[PDB]
Amino acid sequence: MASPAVRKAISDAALQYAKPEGKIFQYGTAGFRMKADLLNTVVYAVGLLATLRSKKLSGQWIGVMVTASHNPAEDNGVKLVDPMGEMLEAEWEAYATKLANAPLENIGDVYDELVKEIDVSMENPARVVFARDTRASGSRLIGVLSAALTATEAEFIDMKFMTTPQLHYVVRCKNTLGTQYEYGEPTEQGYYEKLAAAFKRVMRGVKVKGSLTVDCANGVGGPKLRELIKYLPEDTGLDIKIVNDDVINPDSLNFECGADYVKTKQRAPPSSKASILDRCASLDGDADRILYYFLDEGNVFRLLDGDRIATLAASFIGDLARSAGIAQKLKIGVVQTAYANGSSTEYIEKVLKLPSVCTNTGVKHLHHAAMRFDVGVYFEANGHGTITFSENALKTIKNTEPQSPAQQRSLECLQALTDLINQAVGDAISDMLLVEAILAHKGWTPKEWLATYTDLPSRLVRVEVAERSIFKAYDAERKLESPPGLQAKIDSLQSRYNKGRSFARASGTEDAVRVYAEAASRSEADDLATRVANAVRDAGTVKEILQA
Ligand SMILES: [Mg+2]
Repeated sequence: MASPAVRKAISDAALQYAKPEGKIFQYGTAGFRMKADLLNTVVYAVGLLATLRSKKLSGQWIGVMVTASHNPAEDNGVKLVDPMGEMLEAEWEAYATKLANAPLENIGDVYDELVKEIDVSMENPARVVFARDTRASGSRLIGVLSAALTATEAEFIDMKFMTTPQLHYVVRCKNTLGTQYEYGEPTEQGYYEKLAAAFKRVMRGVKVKGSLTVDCANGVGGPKLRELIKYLPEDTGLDIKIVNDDVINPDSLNFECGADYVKTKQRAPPSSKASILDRCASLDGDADRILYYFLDEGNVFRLLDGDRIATLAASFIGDLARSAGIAQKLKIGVVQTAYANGSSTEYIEKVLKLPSVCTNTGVKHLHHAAMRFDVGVYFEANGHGTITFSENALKTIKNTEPQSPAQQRSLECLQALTDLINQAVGDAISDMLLVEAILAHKGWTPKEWLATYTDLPSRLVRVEVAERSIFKAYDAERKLESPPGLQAKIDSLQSRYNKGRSFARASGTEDAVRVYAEAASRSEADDLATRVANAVRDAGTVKEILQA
């Protein structure tokens, strides 16, 4: 219910900036994200929101990450991170949005509106940690953020340049020190030591073969990976070659590299100098996504995307849980979207003998569902993912008495994985260490990993429609309620093709629907995708009103 000097300082500091034309803002997944010259007042609003989130939650540290991830050099973005390093509570997105869309002259009053609607205790100082990627606009935007935090009399720490996962790491640590489940030392240094020490344990008595060439998107992941390498152990046989670390030139960020580029264009970066069979990976620009790839013997680009990594991780955890003797005690499952290749799902259920849960798209539904297992593996094709360990999981690992040196070795190994794998957020660097460790333990070349199952040919298409809003989905977005008859037709179309599977869903932003289709052969997959694409387009063109 306070205060006068704060209201004044808020509206005064706001008067430094101006709202772009008639821009309407929305805090989506990953927050606000757009052209960097539209972003001053938006980041201001988030500085203000952050103050309120911290105070509502007893002065716990709340994080802000300034990044636009995959996006080109001239975008930026801003998102809040909650106390345990988790993504901002779904219902607080709407507050961010209310603040962003306010006229500036009124922003001090909308702040008051919120301290009353949210019911915040003003005893506590707000505490916020922030960091940014390598973008040119970062410095200016950090100044905007800092003017907001100052007007609110928050305590803040500028953690400088970090990957997104490092900023989730810090937040969680700061809020867990003194606790029973201390996540680590809340510094970049502590992040490195924790990864190093865990990698070391997982790697006991085994060796990585051949080098790893890591495309770092010319992003913050590049210098952080290099810094991490200084902390890693010596006789693991890890040999990381860093490429695309041109962080000094903002124009280079995500320019024809790394992860998003490789995944969506399904080819290596054009600048790549890797040879035949060289094991490779691409990080995205804020290093929360990764994928693997290689040129095979005949010189063909071979992608190993998020789903590939998911089945790799699930195979490894499954084998370890069994030999640790806890596989019957613990619920272990893979969480996927409907975008997952059918062959990947088949491998999990038939060969790994583990549940798969199809859930709605968006890390939120994926994480929430992975937390229903004791050991929940989720990746998206795009390279975002992690493994979640429940308290039960940690406890039964920590407490079970082993009946053999193999059983003990597996339990130790499993314990280490728990500290290696980022629990707050999908972490490209952590995931990298994971994949390398697993390949070492299995003795697998990239080609043996690819050979594990064969993807059904698939095709994704973007279908423009009149109104995105008439396409209403359910059952992990695999079925349409609306418009009438479309599902019946999708059902019939997929039946005509060997192992034929297709589904269409709205994008949620555009006036477009996405069609996914897969089948036994290329021509089938393409034809099915086109047929569903035409039906979608047909049901999505304005009906047309008759006369007399
Ligand atoms: Mg990212």
